[PDB]
Amino acid sequence: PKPGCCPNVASVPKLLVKGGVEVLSVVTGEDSIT
Amino acid sequence: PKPGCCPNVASVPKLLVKGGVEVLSVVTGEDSITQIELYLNPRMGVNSPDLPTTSNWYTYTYDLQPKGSSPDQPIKENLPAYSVARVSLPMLNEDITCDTLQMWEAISVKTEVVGISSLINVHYWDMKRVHDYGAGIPVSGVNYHMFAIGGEPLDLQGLVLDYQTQYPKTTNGGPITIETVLGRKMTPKNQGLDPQAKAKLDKDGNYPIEVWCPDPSKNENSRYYGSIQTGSQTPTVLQFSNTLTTVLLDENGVGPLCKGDGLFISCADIVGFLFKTSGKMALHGLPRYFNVTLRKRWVKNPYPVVNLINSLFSNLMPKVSGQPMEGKDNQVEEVRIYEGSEQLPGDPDIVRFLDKFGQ
Amino acid sequence: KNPYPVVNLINSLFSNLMPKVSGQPMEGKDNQVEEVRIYEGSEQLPGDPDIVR
Amino acid sequence: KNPYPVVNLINSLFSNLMPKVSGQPMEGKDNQVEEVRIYEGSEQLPGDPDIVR
Repeated sequence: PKPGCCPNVASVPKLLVKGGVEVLSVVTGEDSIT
Repeated sequence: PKPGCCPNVASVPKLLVKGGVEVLSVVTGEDSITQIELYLNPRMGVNSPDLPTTSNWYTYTYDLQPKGSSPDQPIKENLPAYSVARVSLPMLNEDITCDTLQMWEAISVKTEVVGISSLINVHYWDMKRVHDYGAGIPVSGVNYHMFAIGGEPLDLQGLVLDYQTQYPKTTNGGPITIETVLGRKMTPKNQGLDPQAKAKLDKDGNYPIEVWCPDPSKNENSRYYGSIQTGSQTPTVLQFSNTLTTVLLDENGVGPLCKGDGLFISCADIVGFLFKTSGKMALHGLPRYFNVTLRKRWVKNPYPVVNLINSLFSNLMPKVSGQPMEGKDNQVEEVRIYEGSEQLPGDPDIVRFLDKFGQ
Repeated sequence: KNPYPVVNLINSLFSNLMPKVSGQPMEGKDNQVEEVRIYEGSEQLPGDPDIVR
Repeated sequence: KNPYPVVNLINSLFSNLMPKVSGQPMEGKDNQVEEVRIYEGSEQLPGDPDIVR
């Protein structure tokens, strides 16, 4: 977990579900992107 | 005087109101216990004791015999059926600051069959004897029991013993089967179970026993206890008592919440054949007692009340047919959900299942 | 960042560790799994457990 | 922000909470309600009670 001994990457919005139609039922946070 | 001289008497929760149906209009405190009890007559093809042409065989069936010529056509009152009730529950005070409200919750249903000592009625002018100059053989054979309490009506996986049967068409209130709940011809898939045949139960004597069992898949809000003991001349057994209490509480302490303040009681107690002396046979149900002990407890409402009422006004909420975007064989391919943020994955097309790498 | 864990990945290749079966279809179009729910955390008690979204 | 007040909206929907009755016409062209006043507060005594504001 040492920052000076391990490289860092950019910040990208996290995938949470990828699938069919029946995954719109997922309870998300206050600020999501669908 | 002081409690040291007067003898101490142990406390019991006192009885406030006792009486018929119109007790339930009373307003209680925050914490109270209602102990509503009820029975129901078993609908057995012969629904009511008032038709004079068919009233002698109430809570029986007719000559329930095999036809012998393919296919069969059973009569509306030849095949047995369930029975369902609904006691009405009062309004009770809600809240709006915490979006919480009260609902009735059953905790321990008590039950007993009230017609059980009528089974030893051996003397009867049609019971088939065991031998010459004998007594008739008493009522036995096919035994079946299923009672169900719950806030929603209990639902069912419809599976018939053979798809070749032709139950009568329900122009009037008639026997609703898997033929008339979908409209197609009864395919031979329905001898095994089938997921697209899931009817609900909302009529008396119109959803037969011989076409389905209660579904164990969708009934999470209604518990049910069932049994079977079948065979031609097998002895039935039944124990009835006044000191059994079946606790209804789930793994997480919740109960069977009354959904729309309904307390659907659903039962069927078909037990035994009585042998007619000509050789005919007939199924005979017995009426079931209940004792539900509803208790008030708090809950948070599932739905927002604001967006819910907007669905009724057609100028405000439109609904079109269009092309199918839901269900089976629809035209929506991929749905993503992006929440939060993290480090960059290896590709934006991560496959999650383990096995599909060789395909 | 590495998308796939290397340890679960190598179990997928052998027929001993990841047994494949010509079984009844539980993944696909005609499959028979009816209601798969997943729980997480804790919250207040909802009104009816068959929440129609 | 919800523009429609829900308490002003939900009463208009039920037949029992808001009864609609097929009476005689009290609004429109043939209104039989003839004159309606309204009083708010109390000022000093006006010139004649036949005055109209």
